[PDB]
Amino acid sequence: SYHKPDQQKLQALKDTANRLRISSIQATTAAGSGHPTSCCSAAEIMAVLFFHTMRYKSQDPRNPHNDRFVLSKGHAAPILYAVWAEAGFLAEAELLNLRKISSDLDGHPVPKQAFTDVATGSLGQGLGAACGMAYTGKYFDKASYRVYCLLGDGELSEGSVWEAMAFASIYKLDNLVAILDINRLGQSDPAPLQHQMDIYQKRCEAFGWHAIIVDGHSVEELCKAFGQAKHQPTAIIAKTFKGRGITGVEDKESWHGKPLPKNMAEQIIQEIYSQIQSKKKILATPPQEDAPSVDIANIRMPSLPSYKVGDKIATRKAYGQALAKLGHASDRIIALDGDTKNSTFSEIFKKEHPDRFIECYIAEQNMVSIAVGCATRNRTVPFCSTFAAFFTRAFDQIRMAAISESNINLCGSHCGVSIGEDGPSQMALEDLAMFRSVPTSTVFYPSDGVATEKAVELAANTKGICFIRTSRPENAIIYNNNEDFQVGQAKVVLKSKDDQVTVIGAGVTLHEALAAAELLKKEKINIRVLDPFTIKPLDRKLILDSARATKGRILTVEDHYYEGGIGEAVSSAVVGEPGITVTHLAVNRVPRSGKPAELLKMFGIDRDAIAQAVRG
Amino acid sequence: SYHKPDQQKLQALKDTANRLRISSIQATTAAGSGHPTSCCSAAEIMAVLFFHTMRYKSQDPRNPHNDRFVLSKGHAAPILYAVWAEAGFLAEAELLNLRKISSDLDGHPVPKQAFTDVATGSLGQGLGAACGMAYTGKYFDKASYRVYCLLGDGELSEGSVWEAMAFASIYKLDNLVAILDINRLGQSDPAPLQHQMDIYQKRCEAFGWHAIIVDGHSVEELCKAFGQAKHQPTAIIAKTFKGRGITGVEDKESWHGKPLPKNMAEQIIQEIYSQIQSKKKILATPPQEDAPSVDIANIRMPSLPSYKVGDKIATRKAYGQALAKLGHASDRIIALDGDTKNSTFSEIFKKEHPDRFIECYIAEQNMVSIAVGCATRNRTVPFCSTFAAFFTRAFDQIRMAAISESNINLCGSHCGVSIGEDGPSQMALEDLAMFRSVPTSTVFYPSDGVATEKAVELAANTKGICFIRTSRPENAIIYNNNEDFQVGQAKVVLKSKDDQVTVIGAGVTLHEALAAAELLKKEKINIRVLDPFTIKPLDRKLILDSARATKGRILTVEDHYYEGGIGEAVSSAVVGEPGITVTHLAVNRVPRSGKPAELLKMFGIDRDAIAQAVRG
Ligand SMILES: Cc1ncc(C[n+]2csc(CCOP(=O)(O)OP(=O)(O)O)c2C)c(N)n1
Ligand SMILES: Cc1ncc(C[n+]2csc(CCOP(=O)(O)OP(=O)(O)O)c2C)c(N)n1
Ligand SMILES: [Ca+2]
Ligand SMILES: [Ca+2]
Ligand code: NA
Ligand code: NA
Repeated sequence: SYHKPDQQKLQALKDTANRLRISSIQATTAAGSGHPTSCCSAAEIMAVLFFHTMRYKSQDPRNPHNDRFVLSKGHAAPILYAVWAEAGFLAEAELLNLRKISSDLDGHPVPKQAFTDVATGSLGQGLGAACGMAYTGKYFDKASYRVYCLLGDGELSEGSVWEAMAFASIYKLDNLVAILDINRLGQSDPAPLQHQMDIYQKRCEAFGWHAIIVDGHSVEELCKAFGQAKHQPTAIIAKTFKGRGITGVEDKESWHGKPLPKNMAEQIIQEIYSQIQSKKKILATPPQEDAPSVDIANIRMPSLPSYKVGDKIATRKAYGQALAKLGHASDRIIALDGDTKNSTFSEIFKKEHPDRFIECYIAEQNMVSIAVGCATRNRTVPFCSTFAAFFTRAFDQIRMAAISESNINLCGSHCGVSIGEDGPSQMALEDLAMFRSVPTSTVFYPSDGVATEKAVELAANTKGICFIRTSRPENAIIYNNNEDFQVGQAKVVLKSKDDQVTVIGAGVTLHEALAAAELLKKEKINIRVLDPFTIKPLDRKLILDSARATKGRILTVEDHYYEGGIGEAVSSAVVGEPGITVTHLAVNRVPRSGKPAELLKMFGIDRDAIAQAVRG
Repeated sequence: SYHKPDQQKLQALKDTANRLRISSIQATTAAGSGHPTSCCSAAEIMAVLFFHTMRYKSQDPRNPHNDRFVLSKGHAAPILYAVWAEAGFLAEAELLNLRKISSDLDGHPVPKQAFTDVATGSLGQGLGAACGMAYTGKYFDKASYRVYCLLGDGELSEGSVWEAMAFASIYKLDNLVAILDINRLGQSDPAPLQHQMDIYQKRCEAFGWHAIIVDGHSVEELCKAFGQAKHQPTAIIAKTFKGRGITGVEDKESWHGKPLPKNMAEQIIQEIYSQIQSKKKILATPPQEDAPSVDIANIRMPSLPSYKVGDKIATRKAYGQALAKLGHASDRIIALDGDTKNSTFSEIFKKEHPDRFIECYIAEQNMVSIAVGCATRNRTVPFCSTFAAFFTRAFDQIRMAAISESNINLCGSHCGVSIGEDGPSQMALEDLAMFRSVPTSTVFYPSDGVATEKAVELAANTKGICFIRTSRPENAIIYNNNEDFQVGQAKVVLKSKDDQVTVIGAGVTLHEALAAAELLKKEKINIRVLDPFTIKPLDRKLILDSARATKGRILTVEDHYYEGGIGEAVSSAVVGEPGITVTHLAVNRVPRSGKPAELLKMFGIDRDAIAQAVRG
C-alpha cells in the first residue's frame, strides 16, 4: 500500500540526497580517485529507494526477506556506501576510508560487503543478476520482496542489458524495477541518445517493459513512480544531470571518474550543506517476512551411477541424466540452458523437473548472470549449460562471477575437434584455458558416464566456479559404478611394472590413449594411462609418482589448443623435477569439418599419434 | 534504379528458391548432418538477393566492388554454397561433398571459401561484421557497394545483435540491410516472439531502423522491399516457416539441425522439383567499379621513438602516442575504442586523425566485430582498445576472429593489480591466458614507452590476432630509442658473470625485478633480468641460454593469475631441460582495492617478493 509522502518527508528525502552528495564527494576526495559526478546524478534515486520505497532490515543487509538493490553502474559505489551509513549499518567515519587497503569500501562493490550480493564494476551485468533475483523471488521463494536495479545510460549500450530486458518481459518479472540514470554523458563523450527521453521510452516499451519518464531529481516524482506496482517489469527512465548539485560541473564533459580537489570539495560541500534543512535521518522500514527457509545440507545422489563397464554413452548425455537424477535428491537444484537443451541433454532435467528449468534462449551472457543472481543468498544451486565454445561469449560474466564469490556450476558440451562435422565455430578449444584462469574454478573433465555423474555430484557440493567439460563421442564406460572420485584426484586406468611412459588423456583422448596402448602392446611396449578427472586442481602427486615409475616420461594429449590446457597445467606442475620429461600433443591451429576420427588424426591427437609419439 | 521484375523473372526466382531447397536437402542428406530446415525458410530471400538485388562478380567473390553478403545465421551454410553453385562459381557436384574432410564446404562458412569474408557459426556476430563493412563502404572506401546480412530469429536474442542495430543507426548506415528470417522457431523451442511480427517491427524501429514486414516466401514482396534505398539502415522482417516446402516438416518443432533420411529426401525432392518451371538459371549482374585501390606495403613509423632512457611514461600513454604517430605513416590505420579513449589514450589518435577514429561506445563485442568487418578484403588496418579486462566481454568475437583468419589489433590497458584503487572488476588478470589461447595470436607485453611504440609498429605489420597489453603505472624508459625489437625476441636487461637466477618480468614486474636487483646487489647477489617482449611467441632460446648462465634457475614474476600466463608459457617452454628449475610468482586470487605498490606487495609480485624469493 503506497505511503504518499508529505512535504516534510519530501524535504527529508532531498536532505538525504544532499547528504549522499556530500559523502560521495568527501570519500572520493579523501581517496584521490572515484566518480563523484556519477554518484551525484543518482542522489535522489538512492535517497528515495532507500528511505521511502524499499523494505529491508538495516542491520541485516543479507536478510532473505529484504528487497534487493543492485547497483549495476558499480562505479557509483561511494553513494551505495553512503546509503548504508545513512541507514545505520556502516559507521559514517568509515566512508572516508574509501579505496584503502585497510578498508572493505573498495572502488566498486564486492560481496565481502554484507550489503552487496554481486560484484558490478564491469558494466551491463547488474540487470541480468537482478533478473536472477526477481525470477527466484517470484517463482522459487514465492516471496514478497522486490528487486531494484540502477543502470547508467552509457551502460545501456551493452547488449547484455537488452538480453536482460527481454528475459524480464518473457518471464513477466513484475517484481523487478530498472532505474535508468539518464544523465546524458558516458565516460568520454555524451551517451548516444543524450536526453532524448522518448527514444529510451520507445526502446523499453518495445522490449515489453512499462516505461515511465521522470525528472530524476524530483523526489516526489520518484516516490510516485516507484509507488505503483505493475504487471510488467517497470523501467523508471530518469532524466538527470551528471554531477547534479556541483556548480560548474553539472552537465559538463571531462569529469567522469575525476574527484574534486580538496579546495573545491570544501567549497562545493559548503553550498550543498546550505541546502539541507535538517540533520535528522529517515529510518528504513523492515520487510514482510515471507521468504521460505532453505536447507543447507550436502546433496547426495539417491543411488550410484547405473552404467556398466563397456556400455557406450557420450558424457554430454551422462550429464543430462546425472543432473535429472540429482534434481530428485534436492529441491535447490535449478538448471538453465541457452536454447541448446537437446544437445547438452539438460532437456532430461527439464522433462523431470520443469518448474526448476529456466530457458534462457540464445543469450549466454544473460544466462550466466541469471545463474549468479539465482545463487545469491544461497537460494538455489544453479547448473547452466550450452556448448563449451559459447561460454566464451560469457567470459566477462564468468570472470565477474568469481569476483562476486559466486557458487555456480557450468557444463559446456561439444568440446574439441571430436564433435566432427560442424567445424570450429562449435569446437571448444580454449575453454580449459578460460576456466583455469578463473580464480575460484574447479575444472572437471569426466572421461565416461560414471565420472560425469560423480563430477555433477561433487560440483553441486563444491564452492566457486565449477566447470564440467562434456563431449560428443559415445565412448565406453571404463569405471565401475562404485569407484570413488574426489576433486584433485586422478586415476591410473592402465598400468604394469614395465611401463615406458605415463600417457595423460581426458575425455576422447583418454580412450584414444587406451586404444594406442592396444597398438603398442603388439610391439611389447607398455604405457601407463592416467585420467586426470580434475584439470584444476591437478593431482600432481599422482602424476609425479606415475612418471617416476615410467622412466620419468610423461606424454599429455588433449582435444584443446596448446595454451592453458592439460599439457601446460601438467608442465607447470612438474617443471624442474629431476628425470621428468613431458611431451605435449594438442591441437595446433583452427580446425575444419570432417568425421570425428578423421579430425582427431588430422590434428595429431588420435591413437596413432599417441602410439607414433611414445615410440619417440 | 530498381528493375521491377516481370512474372517470368518472378517465376525464375521461385525456381531458383526451389533449386536452392533441393540442393540444401541433397547436401545435408549426403553428409548425414546439417540444417536443411534452416536453409528452407531462407530460400526465397537467398534467391532474390543473389539473382535480383545484389550486384557482384560471380567469378570473383572477393572483388572489392561487390555488394557484400553476410550469412549471420551460419548454420544455413549449405544454401550459401548452393547460391554460389547457382551463380556459376562453384561446381554443382561439389555441393554433395558438404562437411567432408576432402572439401572446403565446411559445416559453417569460413574464409578459406572465396565467397566468405567472416566466419559465422557463433550466432549474433554477423551483423556487427556487416556494420564494419558498411561503415567502411560509406566512410572509408566511399563506394557504391551495399551490405546485406541474414539473421535467424532465435539469433536476435543475442545482445551483440542489438549493439550492432544501435551502431548502424548512430552511424546512419543507409547502405546496410538486415534481413530477419522470422521462421518462428529456434533450436529447441519456438523463438520467444514467434510470429508476432509487430513486436519485431517495434523493436527495430525503436533502435532507429526503417522496418518493413514482408511475406518471406513472396519473391515479389522481397524484390520490392529490397528495391527501395532509405536514409536509414533497413530491416526486412520476413515472416517465414522453418522447413518451408518440406511437407510434414514445415513449421514443426524437433527438426532443427536434423537432415532428411535418404528415403524422405528423395520423396521431398521429387515434390519440390515438380514445382520448378524451368531449368534455366538467372545470371548475376556485376557492380559499378568505384572502390579505391588500397596500398599493400609495410607500414613504418615516420621516425624512431623519441623517449629518453630515464623519462617516466605509462605504456597506455605510449600506445596512444605511437598509434597517432603511426596514423601519419599510413592512411589504412583506423582506431576503435569503447568509450574508454581518455584512459587507453586512443584519444590521441582521435585528435590527430578524427575521420579514422570510430567511437564504439560501451559495447566491446560489437567493437571487435566492427574491426573484423573493417579488416575484411584488407580495406583497413584496425586497432581496437579498451581496458584489457573488458576484452573478456568479447572473447567469442575474438575467438571467431581467428576462425575468420582476421588481421586485427587489440590493445588492452589497465592490466593487473598495478592499476590500484578501482579494484578487480577493472584488473585484467586473465588476458594473457585468453589471448594465448587464440590460435593465430601474437601477444606483445611492452615494458616501457619505446617497447610500446615498437610493438605498435610490429603489430601493424603482423598477420593474425595481435594483442598489446598496456599498463597504468608510469615506469622509466629503460631502452634506447634505436633498440631493435622483433616478434619472438626477448631482451636481457641486467646481467653479469656471477648471476644467481634469471628473473623474467614484464611491464610493472620487470621494473619490480630491476628494483629487486638493486636490493640484492647490496648482499652481493646478482640476478639476470629478462624482458620477454612477446609472451607468444616466447624467446625459448634466450630464456634457456640465460638459465644455463644462472645455474639453471628461472624465476618468472607476473601481474596476472597463475594459469595460462607468463609463468606457464615459460614452464611449458623449458620443462624437461636438465638442470633447469622455474619458480613462479603470480597473483593467487581475486584482488581488492589499494595503492598500486600496496597491491603489488599484498599479492606477492613486488621487489621484496622477488628479492625474498631469489634468496630461496
Ligand atoms: C564492460 C565495461 N566496459 C567499459 C567500462 C569503462 N567504464 C566505466 S564507467 C564508464 C562510463 C559509464 O557511463 P554511464 O553508464 O553513463 O554511467 P554514469 O557514470 O554516467 O552514471 C565506462 C566506459 C566498464 N566499467 N565496464
Ligand atoms: C552463440 C551461439 N549460441 C548457441 C548456438 C547453438 N545454435 C546453433 S543454431 C541455433 C538455433 C538458431 O535459431 P535461429 O536463429 O532462429 O535460426 P533458424 O535455424 O531458425 O533459421 C542454436 C541455439 C550457436 N550456434 N551460437
Ligand atoms: Ca551516464
Ligand atoms: Ca528461427
Ligand atoms: Na558448485
Ligand atoms: Na596486425
